[PDB]
Amino acid sequence: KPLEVIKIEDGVYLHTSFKNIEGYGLVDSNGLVVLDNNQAYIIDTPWSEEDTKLLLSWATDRGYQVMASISTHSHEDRTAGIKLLNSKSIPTYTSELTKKLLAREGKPVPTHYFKDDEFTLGNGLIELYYPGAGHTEDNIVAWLPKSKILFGGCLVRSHEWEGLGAVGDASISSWADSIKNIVSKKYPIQMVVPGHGKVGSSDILDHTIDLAESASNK
Amino acid sequence: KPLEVIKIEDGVYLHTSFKNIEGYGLVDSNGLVVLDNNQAYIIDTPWSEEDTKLLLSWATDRGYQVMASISTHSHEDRTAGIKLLNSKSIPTYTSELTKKLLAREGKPVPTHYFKDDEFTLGNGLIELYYPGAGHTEDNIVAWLPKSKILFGGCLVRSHEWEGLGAVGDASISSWADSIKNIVSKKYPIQMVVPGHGKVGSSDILDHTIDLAESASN
Ligand SMILES: [Zn+2]
Ligand SMILES: [Zn+2]
Ligand SMILES: [Zn+2]
Ligand SMILES: [Zn+2]
Repeated sequence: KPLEVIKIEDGVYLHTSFKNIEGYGLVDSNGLVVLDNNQAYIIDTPWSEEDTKLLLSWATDRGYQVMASISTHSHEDRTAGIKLLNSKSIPTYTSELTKKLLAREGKPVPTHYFKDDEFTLGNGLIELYYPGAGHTEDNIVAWLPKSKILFGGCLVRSHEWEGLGAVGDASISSWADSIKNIVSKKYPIQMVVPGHGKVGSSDILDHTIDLAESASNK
Repeated sequence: KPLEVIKIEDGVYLHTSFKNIEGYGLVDSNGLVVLDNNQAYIIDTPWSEEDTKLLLSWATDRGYQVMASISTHSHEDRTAGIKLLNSKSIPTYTSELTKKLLAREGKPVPTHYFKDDEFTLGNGLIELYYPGAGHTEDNIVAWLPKSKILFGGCLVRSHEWEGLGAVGDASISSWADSIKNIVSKKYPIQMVVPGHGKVGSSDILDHTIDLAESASN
């Protein structure tokens, strides 16, 4: 099934892509579009180039100018659309580490990157933070101060999951500490958006800590 | 992780391959190798070409001759290795319907196929039956008379699963009836092997009926 885009706050839209795995069935994958007047910013690409094309069309058919994307780690469900955005001369961003992981794997790289543990896209609109390793070594989160939405990406687990998911690239014994670093930011979080699953409240962070500590102890 | 092969009965081996799905994690997929002396028959290929190569090496390193594979529906977890086996001149089989679905999807096709609802491979070694639509329109099962094992493939669900799984290609309202067609064969089933998850007893058939009927509603 094709990309879905739904409004979740003023100037903030959830975009969701779908993929099938034989045996299990459909899995969903989330990113955001954030609007600033008529400027649009993409937080994580859709899971495929085709779905990325649909997202770009969503924006441009509304008269929005897509200013940039940021991807929150190197995996395909965050970065599949980087190549397409590059081809359209739309600035693409990741952390330095994410960029160099992509380069090492021979994948398309973003045209821009940031070096610090903190950075902003859209001149303050979107605050990025690297809290430490968890789902992957490079996962970052995004804080949207106006809508009070924390985009946790795949570092956070929604309530519908009772496991950490794909952990081949994970640092399980570091994961709880990394969530605690997010909590220490003292963001006035009203909503947390996971990379997979339904939007929830700040208790998603507590749930993720539980899952990480349980897995660590095994 | 790589292919795993483990003995589940004299002359019957479970092969399991793994694929990662971002968001969910590790998923497993099962097939069988069935031996007649040193002649080996593969029920469903592994989930990738690479794991299929490992399965062939497993067999030949043991001095087995791989006679044929049979795939129990068109999906990639059943058929990923057909191309490789074709390239090695190892006969590959599906039902006629499964072959035609593969062709229509532009996927590699088997070199052999059977036309009726029943077919036997080896010398009475493996009995194939098409019970009707369920997981997919083309799903078949394989019955092993000697070991009394039913390979139900992805038409049956293991007890550790709470749902039917991927139903995009399914006929949910037909699924329970199709299981009942299997039951009507009155096979003296002592073990059921699912396409995904742990091997169990014949009660896997009842469990699958329960899931199908619940979903039908
Ligand atoms: Zn990931
Ligand atoms: Zn993800
Ligand atoms: Zn299937
Ligand atoms: Zn399957």
